[PDB]
Amino acid sequence: NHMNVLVIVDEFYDNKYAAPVTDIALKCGLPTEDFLHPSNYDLLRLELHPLYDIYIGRDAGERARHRAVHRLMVGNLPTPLAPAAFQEARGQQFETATSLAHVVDQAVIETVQDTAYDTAYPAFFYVVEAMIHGFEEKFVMNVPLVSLCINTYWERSGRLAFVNSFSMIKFICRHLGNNAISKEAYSMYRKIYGELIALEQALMRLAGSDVVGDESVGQYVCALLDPNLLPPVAYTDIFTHLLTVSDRAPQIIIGNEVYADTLAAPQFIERVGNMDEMAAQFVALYGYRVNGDHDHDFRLHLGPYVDEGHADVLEKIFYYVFLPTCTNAHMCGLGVDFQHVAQTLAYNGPAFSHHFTRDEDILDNLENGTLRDLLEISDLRPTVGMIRDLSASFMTCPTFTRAVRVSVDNDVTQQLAPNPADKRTEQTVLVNGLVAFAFSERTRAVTQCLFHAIPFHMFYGDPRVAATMHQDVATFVMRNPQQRAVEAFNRPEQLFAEYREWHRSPMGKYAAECLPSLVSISGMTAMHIKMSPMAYIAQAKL
Amino acid sequence: AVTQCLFHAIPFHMFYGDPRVAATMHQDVATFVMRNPQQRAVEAFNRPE
Amino acid sequence: CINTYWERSGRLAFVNSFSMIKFICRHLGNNAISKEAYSMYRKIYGELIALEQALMRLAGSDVVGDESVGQYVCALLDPNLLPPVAYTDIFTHLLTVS
Amino acid sequence: QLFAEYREWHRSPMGKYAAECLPSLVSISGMTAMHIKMSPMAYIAQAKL
Amino acid sequence: QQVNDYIKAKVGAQRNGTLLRDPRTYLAGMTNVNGAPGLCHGQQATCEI
Amino acid sequence: MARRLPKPTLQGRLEADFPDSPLLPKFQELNQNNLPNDVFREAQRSYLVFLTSQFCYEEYVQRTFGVPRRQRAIDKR
Amino acid sequence: MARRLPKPTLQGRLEADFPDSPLLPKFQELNQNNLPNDVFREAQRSYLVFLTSQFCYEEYVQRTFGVPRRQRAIDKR
Amino acid sequence: PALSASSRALIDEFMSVKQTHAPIHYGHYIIEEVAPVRRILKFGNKVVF
Amino acid sequence: IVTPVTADVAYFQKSNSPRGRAACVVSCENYNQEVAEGLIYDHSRPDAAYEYRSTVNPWASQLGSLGDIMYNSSYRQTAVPGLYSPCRAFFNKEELLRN
Amino acid sequence: NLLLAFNLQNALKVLCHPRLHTPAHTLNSLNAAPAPRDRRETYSLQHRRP
Repeated sequence: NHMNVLVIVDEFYDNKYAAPVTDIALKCGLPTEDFLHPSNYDLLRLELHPLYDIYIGRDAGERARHRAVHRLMVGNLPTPLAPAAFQEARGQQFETATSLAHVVDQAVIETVQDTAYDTAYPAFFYVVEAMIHGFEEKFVMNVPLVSLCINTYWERSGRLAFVNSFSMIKFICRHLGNNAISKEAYSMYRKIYGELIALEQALMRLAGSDVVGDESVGQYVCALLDPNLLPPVAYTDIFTHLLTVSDRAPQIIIGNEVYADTLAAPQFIERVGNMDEMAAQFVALYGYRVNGDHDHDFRLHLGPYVDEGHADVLEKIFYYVFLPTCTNAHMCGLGVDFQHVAQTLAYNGPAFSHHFTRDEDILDNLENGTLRDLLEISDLRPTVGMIRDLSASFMTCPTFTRAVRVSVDNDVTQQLAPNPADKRTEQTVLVNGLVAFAFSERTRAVTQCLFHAIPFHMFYGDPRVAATMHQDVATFVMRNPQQRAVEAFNRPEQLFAEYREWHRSPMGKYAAECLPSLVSISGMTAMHIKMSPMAYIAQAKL
Repeated sequence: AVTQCLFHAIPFHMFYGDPRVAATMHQDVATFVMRNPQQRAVEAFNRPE
Repeated sequence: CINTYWERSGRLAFVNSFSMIKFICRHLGNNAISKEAYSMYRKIYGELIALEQALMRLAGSDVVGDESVGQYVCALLDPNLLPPVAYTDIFTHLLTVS
Repeated sequence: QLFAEYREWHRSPMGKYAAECLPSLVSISGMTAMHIKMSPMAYIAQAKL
Repeated sequence: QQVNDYIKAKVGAQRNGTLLRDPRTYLAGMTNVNGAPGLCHGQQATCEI
Repeated sequence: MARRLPKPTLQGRLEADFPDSPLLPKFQELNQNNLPNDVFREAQRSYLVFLTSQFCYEEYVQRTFGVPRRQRAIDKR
Repeated sequence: MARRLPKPTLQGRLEADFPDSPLLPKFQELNQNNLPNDVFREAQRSYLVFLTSQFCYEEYVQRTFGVPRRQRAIDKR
Repeated sequence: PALSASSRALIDEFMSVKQTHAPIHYGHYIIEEVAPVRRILKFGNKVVF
Repeated sequence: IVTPVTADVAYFQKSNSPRGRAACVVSCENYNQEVAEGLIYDHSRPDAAYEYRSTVNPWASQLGSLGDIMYNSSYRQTAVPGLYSPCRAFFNKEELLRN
Repeated sequence: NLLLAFNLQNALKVLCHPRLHTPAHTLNSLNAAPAPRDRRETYSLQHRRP
């Protein structure tokens, strides 16, 4: 009922004890030799079909009745009946069929991977990322700041910054290329963007020119091309755009009430202007924080949707294939208390004083404060003018983070089922929050107020990362060290349900043990085919 | 955007009439391409007769 | 200490003790130390994680009672085994949980 | 008073191995596997893998 | 008593043990065999380790 | 509903006592009718951040105009 | 029986001879009643070390504060 | 079982040397058919009974 | 018959049941169905053929698996009895008990 | 003519039993038997607390 994610995340791990584990989590942990031995019959008895995952409910109210939920992709198959080496070998079959040529070099992957493992990764670049939140206008006001960020982080150590979100990776590629950042660092960014584009030709190439109706059949072959799947991190209003183009009924749950009607757009969703028009409303928005109740809001603030045009495939490819491969799926969902952040930048002593010149070293005059401490550990020294450009974005920046859950029916090829809720696949989307590499212990001293940990996705929920971010989680994993694996991890029911998700536990397991090398990149891609009667037809030709 | 005042697309040859290039140059070719994703294969792209 | 010993001879200091190896990773991530010498302490500490995660695959997902079986599988995972050097009160933490 | 070899966790052959082992990564894992407890709980786990 | 039941269940000694003890065995002192409904190859030759 | 992240550590009453600025007079309009002074101080701290953003946003827009060419005519002549 | 390592090399009577410093009044309060010469000298050495460490810790604590914004503004004036 | 092979190459060796042909390659397999009727396979003009 | 990719090749070089278990009922008692059924369908015990494995593919042996649904005369009722089924003999539960 | 694998999982039925994991019987035969070896382990048997 309460929109607040702080209460949702805290109360789930607050005082925790024995934590159960799902069955699909257990089946992926046993080898074929062990799976078939008649000492694992409990696991074996349930399984009778390749496509449909089946579970037994509680005995409440009646004799429990079995429920079958379709496994959307090949990668959802149990490991003891499809080992990782098989999907890796099957994926290498996909590269040679569609004539895919990888733009990325292995040197860049290790460069991306090495950033994912740094506790030394600075927390200031983490703050900048949040205040832009994917707006071209907001980003351009701070290009002189971010160029300092990449410049000093790439030259201090040969590992690049701002790879956490796809939006920043996109603008840095589009912008700052000519001289803002060092040439060695910039070419790394191009290849990552380039790699996504190369893959898109492959998946597109796999689907035959031919179409069922007016629409193309790429929607039925691959999960990635299928637009009803959404990227976890949303900063623009994708949902309303989702309701227009979806043939399958689309239901959006916003807290207690979910609206599946386009006409409902005014009440649930709001718009954020280009910061030229909202100028008149600058004062109106501020009073909404102080005298407005943010709990029980049941509204969602997002910029107006912009049609980049690749069907949003490129962002999904980045989040579901590239990042979990290079970082071994070590990343977490993170939300921000924005007004707590601006109070650090604006209520700073030096920024406030008129006498201080626009160009100066802030750390010379910074008073003991959270901002000073953050800078020392991030070891980056910015001018006085830069902070004011960040403080500028306070007028637009959203109040609080929110999680949003989507409900979408399967294709007609996958809809035959006895139960109405079984035809309907679920997914969770983070609004106005960014993903997270591991935090340093020193980092989580003054940064604790600013950010908290949310386990939005299997790829993006990790006990390794979550424990650092949240104290409750760390004492949870400590008392039950078995939980350290991603499949065995427990997420609040309000946020994650392993059965009704596009990425099941078996897929998650592959990424964690999956190698950093490029061969695996094609592995995750080929794992995304749908196992549908028209998926077989596409596969047969190649 | 900067070159909008100065340059416009023309897909006229099999090698040249390229969808990735065309979408960037032309807004309407782009939005046509968004509706039908496959067209981006250079063999099947649709140039003006 | 570290910046001088690394450049005067191709070796790294304080590798004697774990606590120091831990601190130098959390702090000093700033350039304070030379760049090339820092990654050594990082890899020394990074390896300790991959060796523990690998042991978490040896012990399965199952549990005897409340506790995990990992205690019974490897000696390192046994909470009754203690490091040779104690600087804080690990002994009462041993009495409560054992 | 400091050391009684029989009533220890790490007996003599653990020392004999480290004294002669080469520094390479092969010896890193080789030391790790030498810690498995030789119990029925260990045999069940080693069988599965 | 907990670890003894974990072992006896991960090894299989209740549905695939040979002797099949139930109250007839301990209370009344009989020694019955397991089912083995069918035999494909013939008499089972026990292997001792 | 439950709680909020903890407040960041900042020096008390830094904005008014430490510095004198036009923003200070424009801020005096805010009053504390009902709140506890503890709360009032916290409430007061939030307002100036808003004021600074307005001041810094406007200073940014002035740079966005560019260089006046009419000006480049007179002095450079 | 008890035992300690041998004492390190130290120039005897550092305080009484070399400097004149604020620590002398606090040190001079230690007086020897029925103590031999070497034991009294060792006690004096240890007590001077203690006082020096006290002073150094207090210095560090006072240094750890930082710069006040009021004085920064007054200087920028 | 019926005679079957995963690749043309495996079959090519089976005909040439029946006795020494390897049943399983690194990635390919071949099954020799076993049945009451022994049919005569005459690929090329090399006969394998 | 749909089969896990990983099923051992050694199972396909010998004459065996196309399901994951052998189904001979001759070994079982002449006049008892439940124990006769226990050979065909019970996976708490390994099949007679191979002791170390309960079943090569669980998508055919199991009572309700994909193999069972497609070829049992029970469910295959709507289908017109026009054409011969090679797999009918091996999956049709009624025929297996006749022996 | 069936090939069969005899791996560790097959031998757990005898390898997990507590007959394997007890020293009671080995010590029983040794102490009942006549005089044992005449050499002797004096050093490092047990901790001596100071």
